[PDB]
Amino acid sequence: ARREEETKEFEERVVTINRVAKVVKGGRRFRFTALVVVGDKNGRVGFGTGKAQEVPEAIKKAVEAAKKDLVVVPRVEGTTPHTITGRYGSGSVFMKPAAPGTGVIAGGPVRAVLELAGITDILSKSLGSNTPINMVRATIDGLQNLKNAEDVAKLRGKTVEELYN
Amino acid sequence: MKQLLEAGVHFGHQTRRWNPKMKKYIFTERNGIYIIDLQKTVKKVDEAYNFLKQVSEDGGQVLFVGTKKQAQESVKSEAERAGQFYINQRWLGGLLTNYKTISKRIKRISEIEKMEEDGLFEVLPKKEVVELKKEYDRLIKFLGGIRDMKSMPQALFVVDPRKERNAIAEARKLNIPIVGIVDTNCDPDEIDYVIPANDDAIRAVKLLTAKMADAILEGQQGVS
Amino acid sequence: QKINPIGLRVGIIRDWEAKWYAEKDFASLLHEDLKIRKFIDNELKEASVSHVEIERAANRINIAIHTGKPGMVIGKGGSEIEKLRNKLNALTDKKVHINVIEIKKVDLDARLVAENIARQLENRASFRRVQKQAITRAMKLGAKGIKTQVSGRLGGADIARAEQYSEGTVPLHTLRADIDYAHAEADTTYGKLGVKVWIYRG
Amino acid sequence: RFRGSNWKKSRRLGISLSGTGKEKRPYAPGQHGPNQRKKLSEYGLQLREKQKLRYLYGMTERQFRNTFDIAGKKFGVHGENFMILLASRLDAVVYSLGLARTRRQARQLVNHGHILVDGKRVDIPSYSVKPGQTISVREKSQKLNIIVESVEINNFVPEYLNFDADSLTGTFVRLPERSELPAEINEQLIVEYYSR
RNA sequence: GGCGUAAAGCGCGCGUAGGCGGUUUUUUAAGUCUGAUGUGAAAGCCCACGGCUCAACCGUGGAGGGUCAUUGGAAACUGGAA
RNA sequence: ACAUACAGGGGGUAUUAAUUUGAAAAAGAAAA
Repeated sequence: ARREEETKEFEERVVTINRVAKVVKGGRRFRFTALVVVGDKNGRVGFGTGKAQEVPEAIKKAVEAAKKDLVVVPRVEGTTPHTITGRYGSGSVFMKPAAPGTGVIAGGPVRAVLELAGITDILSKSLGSNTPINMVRATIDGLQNLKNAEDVAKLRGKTVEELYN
Repeated sequence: MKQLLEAGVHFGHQTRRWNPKMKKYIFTERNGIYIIDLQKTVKKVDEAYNFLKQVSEDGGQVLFVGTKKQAQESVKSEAERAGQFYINQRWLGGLLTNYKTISKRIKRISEIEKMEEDGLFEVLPKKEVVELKKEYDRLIKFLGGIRDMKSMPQALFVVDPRKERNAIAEARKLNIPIVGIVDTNCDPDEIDYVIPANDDAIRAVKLLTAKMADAILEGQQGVS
Repeated sequence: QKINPIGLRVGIIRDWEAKWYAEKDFASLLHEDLKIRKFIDNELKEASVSHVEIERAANRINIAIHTGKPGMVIGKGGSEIEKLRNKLNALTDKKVHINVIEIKKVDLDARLVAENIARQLENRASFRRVQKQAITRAMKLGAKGIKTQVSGRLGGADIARAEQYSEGTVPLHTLRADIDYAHAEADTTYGKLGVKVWIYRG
Repeated sequence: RFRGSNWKKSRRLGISLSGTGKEKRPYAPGQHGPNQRKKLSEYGLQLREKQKLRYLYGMTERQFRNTFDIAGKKFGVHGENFMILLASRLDAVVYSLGLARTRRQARQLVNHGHILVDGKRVDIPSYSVKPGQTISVREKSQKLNIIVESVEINNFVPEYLNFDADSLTGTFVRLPERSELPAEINEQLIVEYYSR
């Protein structure tokens, strides 16, 4: 939502490429939309969707329009701090934390977000609907709405050694 | 700072459809309108007098965005009093986020003047020259008054922000702070960098935009 | 239909490709110009000549050859032009003289890149890659606009399409715009792919 | 038993599977070998890491799945523990002591009978040695030119294996921690493969 | 998981059974929590160890398994009484 | 009080008709 952001060498990843039509008098003008996430594997994933007349200009436009949408993703040793259910567009994603050494058990779009978010150790399940822009928006609506330990224990006044980790 | 007794006709509203996030800033209700509380007006003015000063010492500009009638001449006369840039007439849809294609039209006010010394007067035919004069008059009209906008401005100043919805929409989506004279139906309550005052006269715009014109002046002189 | 710009701009701003006079006989000059252009069409397979221009003054022809690769019409130091000129003296039974000039900015004229794109599409490359790299290597020299339409069985396709990657000004109706045009055929295994390069350079 | 090429099933997966000379032709086997072969999917990446771990040690995939199910019983991280269970096999240790030149010679070496653990004759390549066992070399058949050829080359015996070369009798000392197993296989796409 | 338009709100009352029920105080102990004892056979799942040259298999030991019963406590909530 | 648009039902406007069975404009990139 904010400014262009080029901190680390990011890693692109194509979630989908769809060929979308527009009916005119004559044939039809069809374009390539290309939902592409980026993310630099220490936190900071972020998606983006761009469309163009041809395919590598569409994924290049989606990379250059994806870097303004970078969420923070607070995490603990390659794992999410708690279980969530991220909701957008009836496309929700269950994200349960995990031990080390279990893989990104996630589906198609949510694995492509999560495995280059830095998170290597998670248990997902894609509830709801299997549309890729809704599942990608629901797993980043999951990951941005996520509580760290020090951020909650500086939000309320009970800091370290007050609650239980 | 400022003063409550300096505010002659510098308080009031255009009450008919006020926003109730501006329930904390009213004084009372006098003569139809909601008049606005001036203990907290002068306090947010001196908080903005700190804020426009302290952030602008490393290449720091303000953008004076006042597009409203009886609010455009205040910015038009007071921006180059301050030495900064402004937009008095027709804020563009897309001037902050859309800088990669209005860099072509921040340069083409200078391009025309790179043709006046080395051949413009009727070396072309007659249907190019007066059209390029109309392009110069429109690009000094609809652009604003900016010329030396090298980067995105790190501060911004909107004057009548209930009408300038896309002026706040590009400053919110570039995380640069706003200063707005919040009238009635301004949705900022979440940001504490607004001015709770009145924009209904020339003087009521003028005396609270002149202090933020001279506010940055005191940011140049002493630490650069 | 879209007319070609070299039809529209001979005798407006760009000169003809033959400068002589003939009134009485008139078929013994143009057809010998056609066979000498067909004989320079044999060395177009290596030499990459854009166009030759016939200057028949009174008896001998100062034919002006314009190749983008100028060092392979002449050979090592001038042998290949002389054995070529003796072959033209055999094949038109008249006198000729080869006038060569060395034309650089090779990606700004239409016939050199039209034979180059038809050469790349003979060698089963994908058409979008050579089309985008031809128009971006013609813009990184500096051009004012390049239309490049390849057409036909596109990359070994079953149905013919018309892949045009226009970029910038190709203003065919402003008549003081010297627009180079060439259509070059590409004999691929899946048929005949016509390129069409339309470069406006001011 | 694989019994096939082990060169042609090592240009497909990409890693060497013998140790160096895989080299002059690194692309792909088959008629569509050098023809600029395309991207791999998520299942293609997970299956290429699974056959990079299967065809190295040489097993069939029922033994690979039943080595994966008894690697999930143990207390650690799972893809690492699977590789400390796979290279604790008697094939990979009798290769990894340098008793054979390659792993298929170590499977022919252990299966025909020519090693012993602890003085007992084990003729299987799916024994998993516990840490602390000694591996003998069957005294009748320790004057074979296979074994005294490949012990004479020093083959970088690792830090979890002590080899006593003049007696030809090595011990399997440690469980190997995850640096000194084969380093050309991501273990994370094995455990991601067997949740698919 | 839903019920405006996708399948889905009885056409709408009066009401019996049933389900749920505002605040405080005292008390009980059926729900509830916590503990002991009996019991939930052996084989099986799981964990660990040993025997088959490893494994399958086999054996040993522990864990787990009930809306179980008897019985000792606690009283915040639901239930009973005032 | 003054302007130009959109909201819904009060009650408006029926010129005077008939349509044709079956396949071929499919559709795609990761890099140089």
